[PDB]
Amino acid sequence: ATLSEEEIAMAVTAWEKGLESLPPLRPQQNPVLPVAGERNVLITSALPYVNNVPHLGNIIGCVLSADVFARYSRLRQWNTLYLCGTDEYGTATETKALEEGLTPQEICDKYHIIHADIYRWFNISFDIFGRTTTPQQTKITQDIFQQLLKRGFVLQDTVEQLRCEHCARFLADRFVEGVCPFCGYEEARGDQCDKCGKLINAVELKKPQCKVCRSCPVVQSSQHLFLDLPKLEKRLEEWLGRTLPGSDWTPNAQFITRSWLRDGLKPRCITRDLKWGTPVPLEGFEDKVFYVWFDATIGYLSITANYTDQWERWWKNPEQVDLYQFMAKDNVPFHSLVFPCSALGAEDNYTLVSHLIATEYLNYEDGKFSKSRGVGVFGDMAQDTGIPADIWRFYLLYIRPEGQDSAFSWTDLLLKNNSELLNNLGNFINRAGMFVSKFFGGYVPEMVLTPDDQRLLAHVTLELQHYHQLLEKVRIRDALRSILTISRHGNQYIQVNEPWKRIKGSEADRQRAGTVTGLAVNIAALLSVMLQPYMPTVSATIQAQLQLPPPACSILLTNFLCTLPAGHQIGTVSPLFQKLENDQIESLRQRFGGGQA
Ligand SMILES: [Zn+2]
Ligand SMILES: [Zn+2]
Repeated sequence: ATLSEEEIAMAVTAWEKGLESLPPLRPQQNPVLPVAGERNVLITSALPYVNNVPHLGNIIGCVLSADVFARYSRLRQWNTLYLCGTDEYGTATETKALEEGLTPQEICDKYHIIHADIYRWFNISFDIFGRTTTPQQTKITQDIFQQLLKRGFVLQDTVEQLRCEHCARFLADRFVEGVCPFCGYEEARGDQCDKCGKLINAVELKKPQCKVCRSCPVVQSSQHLFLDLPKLEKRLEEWLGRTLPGSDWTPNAQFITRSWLRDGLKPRCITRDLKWGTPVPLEGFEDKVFYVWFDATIGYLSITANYTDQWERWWKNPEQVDLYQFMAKDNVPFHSLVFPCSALGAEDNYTLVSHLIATEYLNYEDGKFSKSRGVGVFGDMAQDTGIPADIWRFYLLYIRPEGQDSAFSWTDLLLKNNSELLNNLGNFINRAGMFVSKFFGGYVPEMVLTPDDQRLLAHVTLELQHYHQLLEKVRIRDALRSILTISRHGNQYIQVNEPWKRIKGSEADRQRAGTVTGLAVNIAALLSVMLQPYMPTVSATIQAQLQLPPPACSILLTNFLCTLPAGHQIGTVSPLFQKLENDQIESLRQRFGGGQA
């Protein structure tokens, strides 16, 4: 395409300015804390439930999406804190621990390691990967509760529940049978009678029976606490009306939030009759814990608290901190309604989310991931495929479900690997490094820019600015395509100039070959940095092959610079990517298809 004279002029000028356009990068901090006058970016990924092995769908929607923005944020020299951790409390944990013959603490410890190992293999750059089963979780949850309680946002009511005294617990509708009080059907459930269709309350059943021990449950009244959401609806919508417009909340999250408010919020129970949970500091609640519906989102705070006692500088500092929250759309109500209401009702100057990033679902082939049916790739099986992490990262991010659902496809993975990585991105960077190493003893040639060279340079800068424009608004999927667009321009540039041929010609031809070569390898250097949020290992590999200086590796400016000036010596080059074969892929497809085992 055609650009203005000034656009080209500005691009060339910035490019020639070279390495000292780079600011002397600040030394890393631990713990990372907000700096006044600078941008401070707080990033959370939704806390995965601990006792389920995560699959690719879980990873792309949360930890991997958050990782890309986190890495980009650091390249922009923003003070970045990316945190996550395992969600561990609840009835599900008690049930699963029983099935595995372990204590709740035991099975949680076991599966936390599994999560941590999986995310470590996928190279997720957490600043903290924590847990919700800590004393700080208890302290911070109880504090927020007290603040809400003393401001009249907590209700207390009695609820009639069936209780199996033999099993010593309150029964869910699932585990209750009885006679229908409407038609006399003898096998009615606690939730509904399948004979007459009537939706009932389990407490209304005649001759109720526990499905487990077959004894007779009794109706007992138990005390529960409720969060008074209707009273908080006003201050919540004030905040939303103030922060939603002009934000980068994903459209699906915005619709979901508004749709809940249209129906009107109701008081929600925040207590449960469990043992495994955060204790409630109130009289008569010694055998009750906080419902994970309420305190799971507080986990973000306690995880940060275990990281630094200065955690309030992040989570109680809205004027300084921009919070990004990544999740799948199911988690949206807890992040757009529940915690904001709790925080706003606490009146403790809490940092609320500025940009809620919610994805749609990643499906597997023509259906769902399923552990029970053995369908789909789960996080712990990825390592065993012979396909490295960055390849998984590339494909998942290439098909990241942003506007609509996406589907993992083995055929598509092979096709996009061979076409975009091998025949495009890899083919450019391989040739750029090869030409330097083969024709110039590993030294970057002198670059004498022709008008055509200046055009390409300017095109690269404009696409780079497009890349920034997108990722600034968390347009992950499209920013990856900007990278591939640059390498596409680069391949076209190399192919039309044929430097590997001209190098065998006149001294004029040889100078052209040198210019093309040096310019190409500088584009290769830029790509390595742009690629870092997406494929961190490949990024490091390229930078090692080109011996790109560390300050150039850790910052991405909005202009295309000459990071590899003439005379710079590169290392030893080697093909970046391996092709994927039909035999290899069909074997993997059959393995995770469900037709086996
Ligand atoms: Zn009935
Ligand atoms: Zn029972």
